[PDB]
Amino acid sequence: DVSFRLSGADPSSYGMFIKDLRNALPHTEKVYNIPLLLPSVSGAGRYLLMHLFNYDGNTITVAVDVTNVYIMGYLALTTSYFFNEPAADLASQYVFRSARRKITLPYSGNYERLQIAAGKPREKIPIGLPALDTAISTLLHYDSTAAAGALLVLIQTTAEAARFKYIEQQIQERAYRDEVPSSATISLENSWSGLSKQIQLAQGNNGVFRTPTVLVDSKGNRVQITNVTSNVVTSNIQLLLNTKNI
Ligand SMILES: *[C@@H]1O[C@H](CO)[C@@H](O)[C@H](O)[C@H]1NC(C)=O
Repeated sequence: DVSFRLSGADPSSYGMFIKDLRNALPHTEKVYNIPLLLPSVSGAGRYLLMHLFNYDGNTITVAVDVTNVYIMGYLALTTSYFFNEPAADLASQYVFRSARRKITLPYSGNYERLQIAAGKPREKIPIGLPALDTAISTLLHYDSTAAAGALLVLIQTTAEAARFKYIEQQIQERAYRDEVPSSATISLENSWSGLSKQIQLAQGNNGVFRTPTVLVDSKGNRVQITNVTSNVVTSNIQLLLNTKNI
């Protein structure tokens, strides 16, 4: 398990949490020196538990699939909550069995569906450590509409920060003031699977991508990533989705 406490949190302690998150995901290979996540994992070892504590010391426990860093569900007090998707129903066979009831949320976990449920795109939702503290608090008491927005915050501040150093830095910039994500942030999120694929295809292609990846950069301009000499590859992405899962 890994843990993060918002009480007394600062950029450093958040850094230590994102480091622990990355370190808790198993891999046997690196590709261009980036951890390659496993194709699969059977049983309860598929899932990592993150204990998150809000400023007042109340906690939720979040279950994460270690093969793709997807949030499956969470436990808050004696109630479990899982996305409405087959992967989360499967996870419910292994985690939080001890819950007194199990609620299935009325959406799946994908960005599109969560934004519909929340009533807004994540271009308009501020993130940062204060937003994370709010999200933990929202998730303590069921309200599905409010939960959608909180899960957009939670996903971005945990999983997406684990995947990209740039996003981790963005959250560290927002330790004491929330701000909506940069377009660069949105772009990376949206490209994780594509990048993960093209970095893997690059291995027998002289480090050259088969298909370019289009990103928005830190200045707002759209750019093409064509090979592993790009900073995105050398100095940003921290985890690769296995092509077996793409
Ligand atoms: C590889 O990527 C860099 C940008 O990081 C670019 O300058 C270079 O032209 C690219 N080369 C090929 C062969 O795709």
